[PDB]
Amino acid sequence: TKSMAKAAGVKSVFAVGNTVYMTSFGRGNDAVLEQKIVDTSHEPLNIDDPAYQLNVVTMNGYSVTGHRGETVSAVTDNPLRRFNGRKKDEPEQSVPTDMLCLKPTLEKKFFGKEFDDNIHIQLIYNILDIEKILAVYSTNAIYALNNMSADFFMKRTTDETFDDFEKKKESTNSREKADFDAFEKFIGNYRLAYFADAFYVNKKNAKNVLREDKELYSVLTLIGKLRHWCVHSEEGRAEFWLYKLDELKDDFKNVLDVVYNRPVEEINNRFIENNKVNIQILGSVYKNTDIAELVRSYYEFLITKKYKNMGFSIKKLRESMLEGKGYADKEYDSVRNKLYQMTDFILYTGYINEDSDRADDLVNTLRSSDDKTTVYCKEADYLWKKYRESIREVADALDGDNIKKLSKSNIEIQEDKLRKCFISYADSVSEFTKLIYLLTRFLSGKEINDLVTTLINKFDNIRSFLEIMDELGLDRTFTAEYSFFEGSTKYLAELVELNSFVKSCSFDINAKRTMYRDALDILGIENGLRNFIASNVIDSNRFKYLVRYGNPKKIRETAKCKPAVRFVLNEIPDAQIERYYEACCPCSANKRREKLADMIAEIKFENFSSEAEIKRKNQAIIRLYLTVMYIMLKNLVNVNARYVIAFHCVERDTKLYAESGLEVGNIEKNKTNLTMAVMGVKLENGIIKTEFDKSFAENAANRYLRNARWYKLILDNLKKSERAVVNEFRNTVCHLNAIRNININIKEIKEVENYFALYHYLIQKHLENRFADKKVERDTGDFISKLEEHKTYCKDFVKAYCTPFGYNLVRYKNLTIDGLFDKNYPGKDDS
RNA sequence: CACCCGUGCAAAAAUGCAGGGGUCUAAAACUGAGCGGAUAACCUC
RNA sequence: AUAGAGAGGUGAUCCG
Ligand SMILES: [Mg+2]
Repeated sequence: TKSMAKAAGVKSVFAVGNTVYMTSFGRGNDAVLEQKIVDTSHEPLNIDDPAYQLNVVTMNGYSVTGHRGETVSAVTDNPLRRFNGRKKDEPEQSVPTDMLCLKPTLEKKFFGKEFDDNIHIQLIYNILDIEKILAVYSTNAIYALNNMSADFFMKRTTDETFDDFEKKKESTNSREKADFDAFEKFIGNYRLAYFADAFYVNKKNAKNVLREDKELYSVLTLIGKLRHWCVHSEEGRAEFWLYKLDELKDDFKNVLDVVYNRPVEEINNRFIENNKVNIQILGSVYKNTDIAELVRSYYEFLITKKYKNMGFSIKKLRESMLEGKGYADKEYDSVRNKLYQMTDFILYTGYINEDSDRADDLVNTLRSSDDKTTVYCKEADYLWKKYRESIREVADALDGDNIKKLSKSNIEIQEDKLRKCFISYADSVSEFTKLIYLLTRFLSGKEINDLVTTLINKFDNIRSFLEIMDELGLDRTFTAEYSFFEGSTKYLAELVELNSFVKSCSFDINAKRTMYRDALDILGIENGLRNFIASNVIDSNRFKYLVRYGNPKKIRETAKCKPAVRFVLNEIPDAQIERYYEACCPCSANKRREKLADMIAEIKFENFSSEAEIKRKNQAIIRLYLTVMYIMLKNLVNVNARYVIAFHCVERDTKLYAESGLEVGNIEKNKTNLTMAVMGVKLENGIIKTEFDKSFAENAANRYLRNARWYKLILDNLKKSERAVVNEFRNTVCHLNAIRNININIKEIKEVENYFALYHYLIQKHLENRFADKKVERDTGDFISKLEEHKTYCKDFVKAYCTPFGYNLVRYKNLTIDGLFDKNYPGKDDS
């Protein structure tokens, strides 16, 4: 269940020295200081509108009741008593540390000094989360540019201007000429038609053509170094690269500007023309406000998407206040779409113009409160009794073409302003945001939303912590290398602006004559009907993902692996399966899937042979085959993203512990060194000769491995691991070779229980293929033998090569025990 | 059906009841996840 | 000269 303390409004419980501070929820993510406690003595800080009050205060707990929404009573634990409770021989009361014991080093890196409080560590961890998510969504981008090859993108740095790169053409060193020849080969690929916004430009003659060679190199280099910086841990001045993007060479800035300006120029030029009808009608019904200001407000409402960020579902509000009314009838379907939207502005302006005060009641009652529906019903009730006359007037203002059309050929505009208050061009947006947009040209669909939303959340959290620290009187002055975060408010605004217009995709150019072959190969076809299948397969949203992150001919072969297809169809609900079968073949639920899996695997041209039903049949078959293939590839890529997180964390924590004084060894040649440094064990003659003892458990470097049980399990697993196996596992995960060779690695599978099993079977088979020609250790040989015998992923083998993540117990258990892996498909623990 | 911590009852190294964790994990809370199911709309093939 | 289908924007709709 949700935390009762958060229901009462206790946002956070900070600790500063011998004092503990409690905060409440303000507007949005802002925080308001409420109470301060000094050893059972308390003095409230917010008096104008308290969110909660303390009833009984003891050294080991604080009791609250809350005043807003449901009066829910709750108890909060004193942060100063953490790790200092009963059975600990009554230790002193002190400020807590993070589980990795990296709080002193992390604070000394981002700030100049150690701090006696726990506010700064949360800001540092949010920055770490930003880097973590950038690693995931950057390693996927380079994979897209690697896939089209059917190396260069590694070790590509931003201190090499294209004026220098061209000199490499006649260079006598073969290792450099091969690097240049890789670039020459890359730009001639027809698959560069995909990711159009990053490599193609529009010009009059008008048609789309490739950019110049200079601009293409800048895009590849910028994305290339983003991966290298966000996966490796650079040494020297290069480690602050993302936070010092103002120092880039002129070529990289110009390409970023040109890429960023295209959508902002498209949208901002059509605003008046595309929305003229709505503006005039809204100004007719809202004539009390000046037209010049009023049209500016509508820019905030729709173009900037401000009306959806208010903290509650305005969609639900409108749905609940338009209950059972005649103007919403289907007989006005030609108006209903606009009637809702013009009602939405009437809704949005209310909580800003006049009734801004009482939006707090709605945003707080919902939080303190499933039974949350009646809150919407009550709130929607007042909405009608006030806005009935207003929205009914709009309901007839839109009536008839006499206004829905006369609003266009009137051709009257204010036209007086100099195009101000719009979305900013490239000259005003910071370089950090412009690099995010370039990264999003290569991701697809939900990934864009995930990345942008996560970035917005983390930056907002950083801003809230900074404001709290300003209120408390603490020092926040970042080090000179990290001045990037001082203006976090500015970077938040640009990302919120970006989320409004980012297209979540990049539409391909009008050169689909080349995509004909790929679209035919994805079905294994290779007259007249062929062009129809090509036209339908292309422009299907699920085909865009398949041809970017996969190879068309390889995808068809994996459709022949029956268990992989059968598992995907089981995830589709029973109602949907019935719909497909009704269209695909004009019975038992289980048997319906079996017949469907037979047809999707053996799809041929002959299967595609009045005419209306046959046209509809082929549309269903294409939609089904692409849907199944999209689901399997998406899940495998997302699972592989979980391990790039783990390896990024390993390579970051290695350097973090290096500064703390713990000897770690060279992480490159053996990736299990970090977990050996934490447990205080050292390799000797290639094996761990130190047996288990309770003394080593107590002297562990971090709190995770002070668990007596889990030290033994990890130590037992390290003995079974091998250096080469872990290195090849690292190489496979970061370059996504497990998905690149889905053609071979999935051939002999027997049963797929979840996407965890399917993913780890692909990696283990790849490891078998890689080491079949070389000597292996006895444990690896036993694991390979078990894999061959059972034809399913060996559970013990997973615990072997996932050992470099052992220093973080939670991450180790999540990435080695099935069921604890995915939060959407929970399962029982197996340890 | 993950990890850590506090508290109370039972126990010699541990069990249970009840809580907290933006400082545990992709993981604090407020717009139930939408990843499936298509309609009139301006414009495109 | 005329007739296809997916796109920024909203109803539909099932899921725990
Ligand atoms: Mg966190």
